[PDB]
Amino acid sequence: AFGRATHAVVRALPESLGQHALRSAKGEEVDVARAERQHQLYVGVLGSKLGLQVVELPADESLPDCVFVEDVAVVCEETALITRPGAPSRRKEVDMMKEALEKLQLNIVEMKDENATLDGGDVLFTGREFFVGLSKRTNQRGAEILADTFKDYAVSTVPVGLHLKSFCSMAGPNLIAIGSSESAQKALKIMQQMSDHRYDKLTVPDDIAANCIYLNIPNKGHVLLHRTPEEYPESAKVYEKLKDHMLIPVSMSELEKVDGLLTCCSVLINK
Ligand SMILES: */O=C(\[N])[N][C][C][C][C]([N])C([O])=O
Repeated sequence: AFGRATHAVVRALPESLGQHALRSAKGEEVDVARAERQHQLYVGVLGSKLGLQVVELPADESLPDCVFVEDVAVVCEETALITRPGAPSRRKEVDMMKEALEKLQLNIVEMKDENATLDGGDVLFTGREFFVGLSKRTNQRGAEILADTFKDYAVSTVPVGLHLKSFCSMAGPNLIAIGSSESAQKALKIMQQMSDHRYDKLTVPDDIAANCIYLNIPNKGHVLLHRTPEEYPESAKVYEKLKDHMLIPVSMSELEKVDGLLTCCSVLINK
């Protein structure tokens, strides 16, 4: 039953995020207080509103990017792959996630291979298979350690934004939310070519807005957190057509300046 979760692991953002977090382009100053309000609302949604049991990890001032828990672990059924992030300075974020995932009683596999890198952001799990983006953060070797870790599922690579999921994510069972850029469309074509199964697409005009969180929640049904009309009015109009989904608009305008999107800030676990 695709999209079932019971627990979410999140991590508070440090003050140092505003000045020190990595970012692909020069942009507006981060309002850290607003980032913090935004992250608290996102956590309220997962935990309070949807009834996930949320594990809130503490902020660490020396890891400015520690809010982006998605990059440090990939979880599938009862197994957590603790990644080796492509940004060397992010590698230490791994320790606290490992301990949290142990306490959730997952089987833990650690990427230790000094020649392997992988960000969880480069990883798209469709319910049937994995697509893994080969980017500046995720290499071949990292993708192979992922394949060797989740033996029950097919894994395929796609050349890559920062990550594969900078422009796609699952919006439902068999439904790939996808951006409209040359990049997003070239990647999707490769993904579609490499798999026998036929996925449906939800094409949005804003690549960044194709990053959403889908959940299947008992007594709720299909649930989708997506970017707001205020941030991306033309993409929100697309999500609005999902009449069988509970649609929840979530802002991430602040974290967006350091390249974070909706999926970057939780690890969703079914237990
Ligand atoms: O979107 C995901 N999964 N991660 C965003 C990480 C952004 C961060 N500033 C970095 O690693 O550069």
